[PDB]
Amino acid sequence: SRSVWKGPNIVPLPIREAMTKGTPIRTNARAATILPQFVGLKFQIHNGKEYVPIEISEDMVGHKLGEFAPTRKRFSYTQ
Amino acid sequence: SNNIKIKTLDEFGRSIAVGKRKSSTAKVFVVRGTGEILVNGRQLNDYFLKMKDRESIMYPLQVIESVGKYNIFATTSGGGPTGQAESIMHAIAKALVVFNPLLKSRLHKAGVLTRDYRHVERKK
Amino acid sequence: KSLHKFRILARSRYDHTTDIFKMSSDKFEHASQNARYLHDILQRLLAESKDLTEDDFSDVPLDTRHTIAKSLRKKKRDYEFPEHWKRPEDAPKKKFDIVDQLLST
Amino acid sequence: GNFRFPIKTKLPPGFINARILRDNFKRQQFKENEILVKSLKFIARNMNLPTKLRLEAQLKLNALPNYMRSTQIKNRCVDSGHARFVLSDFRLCRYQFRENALKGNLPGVKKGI
Amino acid sequence: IQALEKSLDELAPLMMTKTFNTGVAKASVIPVPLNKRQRNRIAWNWIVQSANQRVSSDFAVRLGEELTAIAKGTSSAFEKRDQIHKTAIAHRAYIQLK
Amino acid sequence: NENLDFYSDFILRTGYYLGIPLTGPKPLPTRRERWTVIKSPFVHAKSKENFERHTHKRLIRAWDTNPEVLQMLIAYITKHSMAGVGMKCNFFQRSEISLDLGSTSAVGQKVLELLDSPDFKKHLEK
Amino acid sequence: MNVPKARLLKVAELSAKIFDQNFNPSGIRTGSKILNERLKGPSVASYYGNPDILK
Amino acid sequence: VVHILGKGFKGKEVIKIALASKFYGIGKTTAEKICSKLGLYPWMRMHQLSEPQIMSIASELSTMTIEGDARAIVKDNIALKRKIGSYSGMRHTLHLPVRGQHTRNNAKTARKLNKIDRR
Amino acid sequence: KKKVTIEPIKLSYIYLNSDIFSKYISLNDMDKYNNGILTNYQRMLNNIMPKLNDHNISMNYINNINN
Amino acid sequence: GRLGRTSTTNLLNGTFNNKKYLWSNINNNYKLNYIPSNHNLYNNSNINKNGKYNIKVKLNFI
RNA sequence: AAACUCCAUAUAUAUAAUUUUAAUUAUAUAUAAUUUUAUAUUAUUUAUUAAUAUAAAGAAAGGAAUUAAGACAAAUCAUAAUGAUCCUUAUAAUAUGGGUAAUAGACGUGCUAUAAUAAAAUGAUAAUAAAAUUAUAUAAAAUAUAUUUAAUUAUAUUUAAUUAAUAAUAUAAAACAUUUUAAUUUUUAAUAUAUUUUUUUAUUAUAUAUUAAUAUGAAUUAUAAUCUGAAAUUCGAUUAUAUGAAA
Ligand SMILES: [K+]
Ligand SMILES: [K+]
Ligand SMILES: [K+]
Ligand SMILES: [K+]
Ligand SMILES: [K+]
Ligand SMILES: [K+]
Ligand SMILES: [Mg+2]
Ligand SMILES: [Mg+2]
Ligand SMILES: [Mg+2]
Ligand SMILES: [Mg+2]
Ligand SMILES: [Mg+2]
Ligand SMILES: [Mg+2]
Ligand SMILES: [Mg+2]
Ligand SMILES: [Mg+2]
Ligand SMILES: [Mg+2]
Ligand SMILES: [Mg+2]
Ligand SMILES: [Mg+2]
Ligand SMILES: [Mg+2]
Ligand SMILES: [Mg+2]
Repeated sequence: SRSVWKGPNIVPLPIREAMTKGTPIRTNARAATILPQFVGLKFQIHNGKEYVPIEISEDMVGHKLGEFAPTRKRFSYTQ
Repeated sequence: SNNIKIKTLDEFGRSIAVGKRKSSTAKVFVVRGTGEILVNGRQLNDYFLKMKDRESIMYPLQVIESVGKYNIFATTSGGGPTGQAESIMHAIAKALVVFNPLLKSRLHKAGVLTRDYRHVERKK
Repeated sequence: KSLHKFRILARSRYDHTTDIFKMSSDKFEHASQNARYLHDILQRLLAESKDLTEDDFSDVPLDTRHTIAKSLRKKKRDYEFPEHWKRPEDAPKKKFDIVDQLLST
Repeated sequence: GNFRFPIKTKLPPGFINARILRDNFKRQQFKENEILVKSLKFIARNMNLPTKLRLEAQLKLNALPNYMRSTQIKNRCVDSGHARFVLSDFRLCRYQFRENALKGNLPGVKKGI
Repeated sequence: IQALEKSLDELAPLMMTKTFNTGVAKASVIPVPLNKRQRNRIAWNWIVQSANQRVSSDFAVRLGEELTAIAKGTSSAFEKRDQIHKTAIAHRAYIQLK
Repeated sequence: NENLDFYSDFILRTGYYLGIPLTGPKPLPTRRERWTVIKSPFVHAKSKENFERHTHKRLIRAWDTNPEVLQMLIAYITKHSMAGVGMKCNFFQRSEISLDLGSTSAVGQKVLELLDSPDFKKHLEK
Repeated sequence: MNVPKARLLKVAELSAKIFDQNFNPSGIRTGSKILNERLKGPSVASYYGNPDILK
Repeated sequence: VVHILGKGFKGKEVIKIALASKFYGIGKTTAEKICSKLGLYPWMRMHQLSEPQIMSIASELSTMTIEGDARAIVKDNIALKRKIGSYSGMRHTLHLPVRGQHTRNNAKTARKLNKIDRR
Repeated sequence: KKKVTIEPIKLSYIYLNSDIFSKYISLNDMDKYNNGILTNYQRMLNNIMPKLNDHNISMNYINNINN
Repeated sequence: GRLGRTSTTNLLNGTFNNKKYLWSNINNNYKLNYIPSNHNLYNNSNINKNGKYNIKVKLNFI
């Protein structure tokens, strides 16, 4: 849990183009902190193999992009 | 020739001996007195809370039946209460031989003139 | 009064028990540079301690808490043999040796 | 003609392997950029500065290449390159330490009690 | 202290039968003599078990009460001793004596 | 210890002729370093070998000597030093309270440069 | 403990000035630690030895 | 038996300890503040309380977030995790550890308690 | 970054230093033990030194010390 | 080593002890705390058509 | 091979201007034991002897290292190194992210616990250690916040001394004393009572449930804050409030 006094984990992202054009933002920065500006924008977040499409809501601010792109498949046994 | 010189009382009538047990060491000053004991400047009951430790210190004086005939000023460092109490015991026995060398055999027979060699052994 | 102000301003660098004021510096790359730096600080501290026109810090008592902490980390053998226990009459008395007495003449 | 790393670096004088080369490159670039990283970290962590300058420094820190990261330096055996159980007193792995120790190569090392 | 030693000397069994796995056939129950250190262990364990049935929260109090009752004649561990001696008297012929 | 003691004895002889009162060599506590290794190269972490290194220490003190003579001692014993012996020298110079002519960090400079760069000045604008 | 805090703060400030120390009475995080840490670059960059060996 | 807000207490129970034991959301520190506010001495027991004092405890307890209200806050925070599709929300739904614990072994308690409608 | 001197010391036999002896065999005597140890090669490695009596030499040394 | 399976041949000739330490108060010393002082042991390996082979020589100087 | 040896232990000498102090120490050298002596008894191959006891002398009671051979063609080509064979725009090299942390069952090894011969608090002229560590550092005291008089614990601020027998990590802990402790009506309270008064006795009230989980236990989980780092989402550590499973 990053200390609040340090601020957000800001990463270089192309937000201006996604706000003037509406294009999805494809990114591997799973550590990135979802800033309040991101709300409404569409992100494609790498999960190690694919890019998961996700739109950001107001209940996602503060969390990190990686939290919404699971990297493992649900476990199953050959019962 | 030999390297042993007769031990004698010092200028103040005190017999000084050193004793060791485990990691503890004790330097005692034995003089003729009335049974007063000081451990590191503190009363015996203050420094040693366990009565068994106090009894160990008294045992050498009990063997020669001279518990009320000497004043002991014991200084000890290292280890814990048991090591220090028995290191003082060993040192008093070694210091009492100067006052009467004829009692060494009785002290040896009681086992107070033998240095205990047991120490913490690194497991092998 | 100036000695008291000097000791108050030194803080942890003064040990009341020993009366020693010790300060070290390795900030610079050359020892000569560091020697001057400590010298300059000493002159500055002495000037402030000797300028009692505004404040003398006489109300402020000397704080020794730093020294107390250091003392607790060391062992203190501050006990001496009681003087009223000494028995000078039990000390061995030098014996008369004619040979040594005769070999000296 | 085609160096594998963005900046030209001199080779270590002894045993060489790909992992040693990668670790050595990171070590050299950490030294070249150590002051830069400390200066940006200062600006980003100094609460007396405005938040905008603090966030700008944090962004610049996130954009530095991985070969400038102190936490990516890993001590490896200078004789074999193995990166597990490396004694820092000799910069050798346990096995190479034992072999060198028994050959009399370590200045004051002898067999224990 | 004299009361404790008298109680330990009266409660401890003099002998105890032990099973020896001698031979492929059934083991033999032969009476064996006990030394004083072994006798005190048997009697002390009986005392502790009897003491731990008392109401006091403090073991010292329960032990004190148990020792007081034993010094006054009343103890349930004397039955154990009689049953160990009965078995030994039965197997007296099983003894080897060489 | 062997070279250490021999070299220490030589220093005492050098000082005597130089007129330097010397004390020692006082033996200081020996430091012991220990390393435990597994004898096998791959597995078998149940058999472990022990290794150790002992640092032997000696202290020689100099008294009532002028600085120039003390430097001659250090120079001579340096010229004729033995293998595997290290030497640390603490010099004590008593001085007057007030002397005549006496006896900025890299990071700070870069911070000022960075805070003047356009990527930072563009924000500091008030 | 009975010494007024104002008096003890005046001593702390003056002492810090004489000894060229940073006086931060409020306690705000200033990053001074970062500015004082030692540079480990030279030691880290020599791990594998001197590269300018005769070959 | 002393009844405060439905909860039953044995007479000998110490008030500050009993309150932090039977009431959800009240711990040791919170229980001590309630007793200090009502003038109950540190080690007062339930049987000593009078009816006016039992009503005062219920009043102070009714102005706090405890029992259903406190439990609802936890159930709603867990539901929000599932609604946003966070990794943690899925763990709660799958009855798996949500705090990084390994699952190759152990993880038995998370299998019994981790759920969106957490008790 | 210090003055350096090199002192080569010549040994006239290869069996006076264990290190030199091992290197010679390993690097120069391969044609003698690559098809098994030649019966002549082994014989040479057994007549290098006369079989000195260690006991009398040891006792001669101890007598000199006593003298 | 291999000089298709590794083979080891051992040649042993002479003394591997020192009697100066038994008949006299002189005491032996262990080099590196595991090697006797009289004994000097060294190993050298090389590569042939088959591969690596080691030459292990041990001399006892008294 | 044993041993000789080195270590430990006991003692002696040397060194330290006894403020780098632990001289009750440090570390170089040497000495000492594989103990010795007599005495009675019991056996013997009875002798110039063993097993015992007894008195006497002594500090004397413990360890180490290494290998001689051979077997498992036992482990390792992943510490590094070699032959053969295979890849050579890829089976080599670099970057970003992910994984190695998945989870039905099973197994090994640990930790914590299931309460009264045992757990929890408190103990400042500070009960009592050893062995280590600090230039790719160890961090004192003080102040601020959590937070309350203070202490305690955690973090921040600041960075004293020491690169070390000097200063720091670091006032060892258990022990011991006092207080408290569910199950337990074995308690607590109200009156009265006492030559048990930190307590006794008497009369009332103090629960019901209950083979059971408490003021035992601390898994699980919510929320907030902190630490390291460029970065803590998968996937780290710490603190506070709340949660309080199995046993
Ligand atoms: K509660
Ligand atoms: K996991
Ligand atoms: K398991
Ligand atoms: K990973
Ligand atoms: K318990
Ligand atoms: K995380
Ligand atoms: Mg400083
Ligand atoms: Mg402290
Ligand atoms: Mg210290
Ligand atoms: Mg690392
Ligand atoms: Mg002293
Ligand atoms: Mg793994
Ligand atoms: Mg507990
Ligand atoms: Mg103390
Ligand atoms: Mg502090
Ligand atoms: Mg204490
Ligand atoms: Mg305690
Ligand atoms: Mg609890
Ligand atoms: Mg249950």
